Amino acid sequence: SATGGQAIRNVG
Amino acid sequence: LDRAFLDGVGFTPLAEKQQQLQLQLKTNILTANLIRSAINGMNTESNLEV
Amino acid sequence: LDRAFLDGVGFTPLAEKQQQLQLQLKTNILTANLIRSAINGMNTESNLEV
Amino acid sequence: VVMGILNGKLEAPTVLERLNMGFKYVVMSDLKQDDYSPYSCQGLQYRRMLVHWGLNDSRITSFDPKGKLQHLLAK
Amino acid sequence: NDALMDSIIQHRRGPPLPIIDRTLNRLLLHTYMLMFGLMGKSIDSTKIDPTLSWRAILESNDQRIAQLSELLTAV
Amino acid sequence: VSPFLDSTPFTTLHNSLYGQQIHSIDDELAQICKLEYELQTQIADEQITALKHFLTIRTGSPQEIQYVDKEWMKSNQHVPSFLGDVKLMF
Repeated sequence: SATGGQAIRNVG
Repeated sequence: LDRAFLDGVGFTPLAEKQQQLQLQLKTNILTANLIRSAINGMNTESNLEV
Repeated sequence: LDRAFLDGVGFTPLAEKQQQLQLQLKTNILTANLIRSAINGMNTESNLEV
Repeated sequence: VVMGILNGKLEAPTVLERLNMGFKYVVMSDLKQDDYSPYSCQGLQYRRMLVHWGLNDSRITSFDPKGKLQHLLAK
Repeated sequence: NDALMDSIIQHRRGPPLPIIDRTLNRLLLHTYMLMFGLMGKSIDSTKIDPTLSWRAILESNDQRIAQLSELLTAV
Repeated sequence: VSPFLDSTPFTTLHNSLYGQQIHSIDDELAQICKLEYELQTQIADEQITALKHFLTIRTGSPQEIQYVDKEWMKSNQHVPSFLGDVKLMF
């Protein structure tokens, strides 16, 4: 909510 | 029709522009320049209506 | 008659004037300027009589 | 220390959390998942961390404020 | 170490940050890097959240001023 | 139900975030804190009993426990307000 976190979808 | 379909606005946060301007300024930090002291009191709450 | 019918005086506070002068001066705050120093040593206690 | 719990003392919030520090827009991905490490006695997970980033070097760039200022003082 | 920890932090556009808070936020980033990895994920990008960085650059603005102003008077 | 078992290792957090998807980093940390809170609770549950047994053996057998949380601090007490902040002067 306070710290945005993104991730790789399927290139992993 | 414009009002009912435009629910967002792509504005960069004001602090970032403040930092940019402070870096671009050719004046000492401690001395007073009115340009940097005029945009400090600016708010962007009503960007959507404009 | 004037001194009986004049109860108040519409004077702006001295702190605001000092702040405006501090913003307006183009020199550093470390150096000493006698215009700013003299104004810093002032009060508006007796505005009514004047 | 006993009197603190006897009285209403303690139980107050710290001062560190008052200051607001944090990051935004963090990108996160899976660890390597291989186990070859020179420290074979340690746990499996610690070995997995070591291979992904490699061995630490120069023992100074890593902050460790216990010894960083000591090195600065020596120099 | 700071060799790769510098690369993790995305480059900032504004002025160089003071050292009173850079060594704090990068230490926080280091601790965050050490924990998520035990869980199994790694961070490769991070923004500084500059809406908090400006408050941090404001501190020195009025702090250096306190240091120099007490010199200005021969108290 | 006793935590002190090899079957229960403090290492049940590695295979947690390996595969699934993660979101903004505010709730997984809360989940870890909650899980550690639960673990600490079941740890203390038998730590208190072990302490009670040890004290019963070490001294007179009759021993009784009583929770002394802040609501009880209202109960009879002593106050040397003067000698309150205990310190050594000179």
